[PDB]
Amino acid sequence: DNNFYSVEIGDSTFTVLKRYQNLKPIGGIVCAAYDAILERNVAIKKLSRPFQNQTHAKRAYRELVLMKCVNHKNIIGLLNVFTPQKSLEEFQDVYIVMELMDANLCQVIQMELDHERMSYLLYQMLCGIKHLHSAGIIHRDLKPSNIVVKSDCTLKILDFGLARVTRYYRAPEVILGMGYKENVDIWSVGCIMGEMIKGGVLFPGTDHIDQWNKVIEQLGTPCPEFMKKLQPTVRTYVENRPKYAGYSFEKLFPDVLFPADSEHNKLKASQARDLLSKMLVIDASKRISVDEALQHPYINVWYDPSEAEAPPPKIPDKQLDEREHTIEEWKELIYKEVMDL
Ligand SMILES: Cc1cc(NC(=O)c2cccc(NC(=O)CCCN(C)C)c2)ccc1Nc1nccc(-c2cccnc2)n1
Repeated sequence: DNNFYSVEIGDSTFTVLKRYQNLKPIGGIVCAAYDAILERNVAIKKLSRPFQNQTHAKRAYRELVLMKCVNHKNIIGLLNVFTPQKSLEEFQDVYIVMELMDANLCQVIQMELDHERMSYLLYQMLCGIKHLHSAGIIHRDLKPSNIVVKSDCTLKILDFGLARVTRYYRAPEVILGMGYKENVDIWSVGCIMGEMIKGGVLFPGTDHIDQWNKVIEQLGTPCPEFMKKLQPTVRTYVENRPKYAGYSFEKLFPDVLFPADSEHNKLKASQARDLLSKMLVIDASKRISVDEALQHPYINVWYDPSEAEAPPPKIPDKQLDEREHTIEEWKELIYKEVMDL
């Protein structure tokens, strides 16, 4: 109706409330817009027919519910949700309006970051992860493309991760289809931290096979104890791989990558390499926890003991049960969530 207008963005038609002006593409398809009612710049993400299949529906429903009930400084905040369509029968598209950030982490990694900026970004990432974990959300797919930053280096996680290709940041547990726990997300933090330091992707696998080879080449063949945690067919392949010693963390992250002009910087190089050695651990049973990572002397300098801890998200009733639905049930669930019914 007259409340909405249409603008062409890439291959997509954006039909948005008239409050949202001067849509520009960034990086669903996502636009920056000026919200004339808030008088602030916003991001608008279009979900096209999210109910059309159960996989898209589950992810879209979960994203709507979680972005609404989650309220944390390091998780992207919901401003608005709308559909241009007037009824359940005509319902097609969902628009999620969120806080506009300046860049994704991929852009920030290409800058010549010091210990101050790196440790501050990693502290915020770990804070965001700790909050998701407290809500029973284990992400499993954290990467530079789903973390955003403002020019003052404030950081926010964009989405809530996997149900239940760029695979550079996926933990061995994810790569090899293993059991996982909360510290699956520590691997991603380690990959990003290492990349910030080295200026290149740590494990740049071209496919699933190459991804595993890049990890074991750098870090070494994992212990026999780890091999017993694999599915039989996966265990055979992994054990059949050539043996690798890997490299010491001093050889993975040499001193020349860090400033060495003071005791402070010499200490920060040591602390950075120590935390890396504890996060980039193939065997999750020997890998640092998020709590331990936050308490690490590289990271804990950013902890303010006066800051009120955000309580766990109150996910209404159990509308995030892990139950499957028909396409028609998903459509009505998503529509109700958009309309507030
Ligand atoms: C304004 C803005 C700009 C961008 N810029 C880019 O995407 C960009 C620009 C240049 C180069 C690149 N390179 C790469 O990534 C390549 C990295 C390769 N390595 C992994 C090896 C990315 C990102 C987000 C925002 N702001 C914003 N705010 C709120 C929500 C959302 C949003 C976004 C996406 C989804 N949902 C919400 N975005």
